[PDB]
Amino acid sequence: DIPAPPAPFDHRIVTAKQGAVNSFYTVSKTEILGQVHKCEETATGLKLAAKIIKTRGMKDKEEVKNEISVMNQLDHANLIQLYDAFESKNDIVLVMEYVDGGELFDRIIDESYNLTELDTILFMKQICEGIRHMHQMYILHLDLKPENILCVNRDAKQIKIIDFGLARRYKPREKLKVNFGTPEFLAPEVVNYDFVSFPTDMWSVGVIAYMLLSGLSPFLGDNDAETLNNILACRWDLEDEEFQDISEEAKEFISKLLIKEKSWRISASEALKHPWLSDHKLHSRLSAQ
Ligand SMILES: Cc1nc(N)sc1-c1ccnc(Nc2cccc(-n3oo3)c2)n1
Repeated sequence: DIPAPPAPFDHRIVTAKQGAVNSFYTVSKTEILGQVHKCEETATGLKLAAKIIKTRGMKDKEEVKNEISVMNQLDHANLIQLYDAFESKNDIVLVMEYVDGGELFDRIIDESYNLTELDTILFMKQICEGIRHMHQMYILHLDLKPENILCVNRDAKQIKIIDFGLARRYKPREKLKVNFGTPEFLAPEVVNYDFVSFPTDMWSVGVIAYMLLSGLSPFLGDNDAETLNNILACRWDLEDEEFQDISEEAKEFISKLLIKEKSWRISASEALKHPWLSDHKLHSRLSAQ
C-alpha cells in the first residue's frame, strides 16, 4: 500500500513557551478528539490538535518536557508531529498535527471482523515502520497499545502513533514506575520491575498483531491478577477459532514476539523483513481469496 501523508508543516524542534495557548491558538471547546481539543493557529488558520496535559508537580512538568524533547527527534509520517507547546502553572499544552477523520485503533480492533488478514498485514507494516524508525533513532515508545495509535484512513491502511507519554531515548538500567490496574498490555519485564529496552516495544507489537487478527486480548484473564499470571507465565495460544484460517507466517510472526525473555524477540527491522510482512507471493495468495 501507500505511505501516510506527512504533516502539513516541516518537522520542528519545539521548545515550550511560557504563556497561554489562547494567545496564538483558537482552541475548540466543543470538538474533543480523545484531553485533546481541535484547534487552529489564529494567525494562519492552520488546523492543529491541542493536548492539554495537567501537571501537579515539577516532576510531572519534567516528564512532559522529556516528551517534547523526544518528539523533537522523531520526524516520520507514521509519528504525529509537534507544532508548538505552552506551559502554565497547572498544565502544559502541546499543539500537534491534526489528522482529519482519525479513528483510534481500539475501535478498529473492536471491529476486527471487518479486516481480512491482508488488511492487518498492511496495518502491521505501518505500525512496524513507525517503531522501526523510533528504534533507529535510539528511542523507546514504552506505551504501545491500540489507544495510542490512530488509523488515519481505513482503505489506504494508514496509521499514526499519536502519543509519546512514556517514550524516551534509550538508556541502560531503565526501570519503569507502573501500576497493575488493567495490565493486559504490560510486557513481562515491566511487570517484573526489570529494565526496559527495544524488545519492550516488540512485545507490544506482538500483542497488537494478535488483537487485529482475532479481536481478542492475548493475556486477559477474568481479573487483573489472572491477567498478570498470564503475562508472567507467557501463557497464550492460537487455538481460538479466529486463528483457524490464518497463515503459518502470521503464527510464526507472533511466536517471535510474545516471548518472555526479551533478547529472543525479533527487532522491528527483522519484523518488517519477516515473511508475514514481506512475502509477495503470500500477499498475492491472500489477495486472490
Ligand atoms: C493526540 C490525540 N489523542 C487522541 N486520543 S486523538 C489525537 C489526535 C491527534 C491528532 N489528530 C487527531 N485527529 C482526529 C480527528 C478527528 C477525530 C479523531 N478521533 O478519534 O476521535 C481524531 N487526533
